[PDB]
Amino acid sequence: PRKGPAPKRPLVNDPVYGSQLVTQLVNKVLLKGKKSLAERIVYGALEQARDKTGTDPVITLKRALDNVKPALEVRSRRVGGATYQVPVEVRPDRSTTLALRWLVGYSRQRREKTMIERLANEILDASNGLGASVKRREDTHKMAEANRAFAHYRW
Amino acid sequence: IPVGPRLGNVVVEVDHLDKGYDGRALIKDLSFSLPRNGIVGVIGPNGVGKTTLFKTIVGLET
Amino acid sequence: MKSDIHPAYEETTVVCGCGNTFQTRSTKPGGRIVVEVCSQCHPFYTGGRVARFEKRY
Amino acid sequence: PRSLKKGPFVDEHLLKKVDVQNEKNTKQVIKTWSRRSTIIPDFIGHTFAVHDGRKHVPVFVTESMVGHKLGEFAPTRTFKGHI
Amino acid sequence: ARLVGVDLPRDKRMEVALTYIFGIGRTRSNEILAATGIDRDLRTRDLTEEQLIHLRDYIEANLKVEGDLRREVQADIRRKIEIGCYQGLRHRRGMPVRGQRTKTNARTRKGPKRTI
RNA sequence: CUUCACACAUGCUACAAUGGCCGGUACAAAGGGCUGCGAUGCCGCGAGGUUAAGCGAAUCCUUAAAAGCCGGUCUCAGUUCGGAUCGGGGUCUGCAACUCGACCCCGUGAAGUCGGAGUCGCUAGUAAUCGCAGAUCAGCAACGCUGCGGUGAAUACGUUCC
Ligand SMILES: Nc1ncnc2c1ncn2[C@@H]1O[C@H](COP(=O)(O)OP(=O)(O)O)[C@@H](O)[C@H]1O
Ligand SMILES: [Mg+2]
Ligand SMILES: [Mg+2]
Ligand SMILES: [Mg+2]
Ligand SMILES: [Mg+2]
Ligand SMILES: [Mg+2]
Ligand SMILES: [Mg+2]
Ligand SMILES: [Mg+2]
Ligand SMILES: [Mg+2]
Ligand SMILES: [Mg+2]
Ligand SMILES: [Mg+2]
Ligand SMILES: [Zn+2]
Repeated sequence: PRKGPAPKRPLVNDPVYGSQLVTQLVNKVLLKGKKSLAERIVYGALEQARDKTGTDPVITLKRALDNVKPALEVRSRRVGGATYQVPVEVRPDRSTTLALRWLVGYSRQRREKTMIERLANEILDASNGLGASVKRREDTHKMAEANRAFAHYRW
Repeated sequence: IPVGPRLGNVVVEVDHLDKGYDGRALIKDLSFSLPRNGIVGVIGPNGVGKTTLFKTIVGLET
Repeated sequence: MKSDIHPAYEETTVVCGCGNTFQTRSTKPGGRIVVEVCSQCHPFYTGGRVARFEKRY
Repeated sequence: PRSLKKGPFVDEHLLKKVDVQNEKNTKQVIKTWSRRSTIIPDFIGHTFAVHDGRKHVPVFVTESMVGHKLGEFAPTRTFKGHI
Repeated sequence: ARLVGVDLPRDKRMEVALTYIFGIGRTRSNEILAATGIDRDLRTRDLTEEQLIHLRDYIEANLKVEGDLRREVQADIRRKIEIGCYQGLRHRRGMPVRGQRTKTNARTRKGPKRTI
């Protein structure tokens, strides 16, 4: 932090679907170190993402991510007696991270029975611009467009 | 509006419903789960079957 | 008023699991009232504390 | 005596006090300090005076105290209320 | 169905349905459903009528179920209160009878907080 | 020293489906053992009981690791979640378990549906979770403390603010 920028860990491709996004997706479903249960859910939510679309599930996921990747998020700061949020431009590698927890994070609190389809019913709707994960990327934008006046506080 | 008892994780759920009348079939292939702590709006032009959808839910029309 | 406001009431043969049956009149539709216990599968015909240590306690 | 193998343990110095009086139909009072002892039905007929720390609280083993210890009849902590 | 005045529910297996009797848990239920042949997958909406009759005399010849089993419990409390044992001077006051810590915890025999 | 009209503090188990209960089946490490450890066989639903093989131990015993993996089942309910309280019957150590022990079995089936203002820990084999062993010790309030491994994350723009 305060000295320099910290080094970054690499990633290994998933054997079932060769893609960096897939192991990065299994890694954030993971609670409690139970890793193979987290790959028994992401595989079961991509394989069920072709039973009712028929297309390739990686291509479904590269576009449901592209409907939840933000590019302009907002970031609080205090000046005097009023504290007011300043919009900042988002670097690309942070964008894929906020997008991907917006998939898993809303999928826990849907209304189905098991996590195998709750992640599937959110990858489905975000590929068409429907779900609650897509609701936030515009509220992240609309909160940060309704404050464009404070755009000269880049710290 | 008075406050009622505690609402569970299910409210009401409708899966692949079909209902109309004789030749005039007004509901085909509808599936939804009705949410918890929200306000649900039914939008549709007249003569489409918005009142009859609540006949099935209340249970006066199978 | 002893006309067509009272419920339907015709004779009704009733059986139990004990096998003792009888024939009375009641409002069950079909003569089909079925019990699992009766008044002749039972008597009305003929019928800690100091017992603690007797298992050498 | 908690286990049924070794039988119901009751201290010896009170067993001799009840056997000397039960044979000739004599029901005195007995001063004792053996809270650990269990009720045998051998001394249904007469009373006791069990210790608590102040003074020997009297107890009359009537018919259904048996099985329980003597010391369940002396509460040893007073507590008659915070107010 | 109706085993002994107890109103067995519907659409629930017999492995769990007999547990609703006051006196049958998960272990005595497994030996009611072995001595009378009834398997551990039989739903309650398709019970045979005489198959319940086998089910209601193995219980009423060996076990003790309610009506008098509630009378077993509260009369055994009723004896301890009147003999004057300390454990019956403990049911008089709503305090734990098994030497539990009464300083910080023990809300269950007492009730929730009142902050006087 | 353990008492309770109540307040604080450190923990543990939880409120479930990334789960509960059943049947299969794998991969550890570091440790203790002659006042002992108890293989194996027989009996007991179970804690245990009883015989006695081997061993001052890289021998032999402690030992069978638990999560995990493959199948079934419950289908979102204060429940097949939860295991508190209380009845009943036992086992073990010990002169003795009543105030005041741990474990087992049977029935019961409490409060709780992710917690107000505030606040805490963690930058990598780390947090999170999963058991195993030791020191005290006759037995234990062993969920505590000291240790060991199994599985194994996310993020760090930056020094404006505390
Ligand atoms: N009792 C009935 N029998 C047959 N058809 C009916 C009956 N009541 C309503 N409908 C049909 O229902 C359709 C619309 O339902 P309706 O309740 O009128 O919807 P909305 O309330 O949205 O106007 C109409 O086509 C009408 O013909
Ligand atoms: Mg209408
Ligand atoms: Mg102390
Ligand atoms: Mg729930
Ligand atoms: Mg349970
Ligand atoms: Mg298992
Ligand atoms: Mg055996
Ligand atoms: Mg499974
Ligand atoms: Mg409640
Ligand atoms: Mg550091
Ligand atoms: Mg010890
Ligand atoms: Zn009869």
